[PDB]
Amino acid sequence: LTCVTKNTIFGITTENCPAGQNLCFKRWHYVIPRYTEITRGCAATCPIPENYDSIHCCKTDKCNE
Amino acid sequence: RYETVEMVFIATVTGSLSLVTVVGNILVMLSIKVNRQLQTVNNYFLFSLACADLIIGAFSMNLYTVYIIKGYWPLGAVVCDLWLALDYVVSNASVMNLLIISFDRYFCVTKPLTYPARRTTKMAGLMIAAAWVLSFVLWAPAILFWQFVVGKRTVPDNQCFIQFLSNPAVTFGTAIAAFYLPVVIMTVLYIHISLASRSRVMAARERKVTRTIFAILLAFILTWTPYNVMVLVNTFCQSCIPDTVWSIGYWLCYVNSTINPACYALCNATFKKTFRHLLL
Repeated sequence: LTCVTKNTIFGITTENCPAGQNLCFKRWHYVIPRYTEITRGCAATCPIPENYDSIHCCKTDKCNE
Repeated sequence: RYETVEMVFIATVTGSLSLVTVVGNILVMLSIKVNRQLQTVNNYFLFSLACADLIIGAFSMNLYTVYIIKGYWPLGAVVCDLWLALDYVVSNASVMNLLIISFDRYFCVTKPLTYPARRTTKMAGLMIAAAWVLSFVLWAPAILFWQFVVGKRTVPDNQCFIQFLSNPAVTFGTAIAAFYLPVVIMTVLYIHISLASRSRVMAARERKVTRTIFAILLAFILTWTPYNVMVLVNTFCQSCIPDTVWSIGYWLCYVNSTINPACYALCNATFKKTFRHLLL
């Protein structure tokens, strides 16, 4: 399925990772009062206990805009 | 030995830096208001910059330390938004203050009759207030209101980041403008001032003032360069830069505020001789 792999000043980049890592985890990790590093990727585990890094699951065609 | 000693080290050094910044700013401005032998607009600009410097130093470093001591915002939010807006607005206000100091110096040097007697003291205070209110109305209401514009405080009750910095485009634009536009303006104005002064050439005091302005500009650019360099690097790839290096970079982003009160006495001879008297 399709998920936005990342965000950039130019625009979004939707991707379709194969049947491996069939899950879209989206993470926010807050490093500075003025910097929050962001990931949106494919993985194979939904629960994902967090080390203060807010994460959520997605398995749709547009979920991490 | 493993982590507690490092935490004590960091907390103590940050507290010492905050205290030395506070005492330096208060002593230099008390000297300004007590000596009363100086009534130039540049000294009023220096006073305003020192006030902004103490605010930045004390409040920003204290709250950034209590944020970095654990990894979240221990306070029950609310104070987070106010402190964040205050820090960002006073940083921008200091940038605009240095901008208008550069404008004033370029105007004075480039024209011997650029209404030099029009300044007096009211114009300096008017310019300082104008820069402060401009920075305020430009940044603070946006900080307080765009979160509600989105609809709700998406920032959790334990985190203390900025809403629009989630968008990389906003980060890139604000960084490039609010750093390099003042930086390039300083560069071109410094070149113009140098050439005008060379063509034109009391001289000792004028050179002292020029060296003081140059030292302030150099300290500001040297301290704030790494932050913007890494911000640009984050526009090259995704997660090009680690996290602890980001922490240290934004930490020495306040080394400008640390340096300025000391550099005042380091470069200005009258400040140097007043420093010894006012330490006692």
